[PDB]
Amino acid sequence: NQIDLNVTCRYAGVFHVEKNGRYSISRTEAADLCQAFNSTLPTMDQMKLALSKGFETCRYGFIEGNVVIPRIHPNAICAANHTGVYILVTSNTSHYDTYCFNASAPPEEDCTSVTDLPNSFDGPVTITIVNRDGTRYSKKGEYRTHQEDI
Ligand SMILES: NCCCN1CCc2ccccc2C1
Repeated sequence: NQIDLNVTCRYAGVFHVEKNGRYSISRTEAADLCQAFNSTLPTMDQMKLALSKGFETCRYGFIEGNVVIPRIHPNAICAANHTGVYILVTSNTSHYDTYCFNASAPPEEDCTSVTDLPNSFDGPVTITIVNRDGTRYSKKGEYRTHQEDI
């Protein structure tokens, strides 16, 4: 009963979260996950500012209203060489990664580690925050509030 949450640097408060290293988060679970980080799904404007500060990924994730990939450098296999906040238009499927926005983060690039899930609630899941440098913080808890997600 274990969940790995892979987290990135924050850029103007925005970061990327991947559950168990594969696209596996519903829109409802994404909201709950950011909430556990005392964060919200970013708005498009928040994501655009994060991009301008140096945020890019190669993964689809939820923001408020859309599923996107922020791109700085054109790469053929990441949003098909697009740059900017690339918006997913056509897909059959409902599960992706998520982005989250923490208003308390630093204004620009913050590539320090994440060492807590400050707003998770009581629960039986071993939840592990995994940073890109491999540093880990684990706690027993839960964040999912929708039955269909568990
Ligand atoms: N599915 C591709 C995953 C790529 N990510 C990139 C971001 C990241 C952050 C923390 C731990 C692992 C990882 C691996």
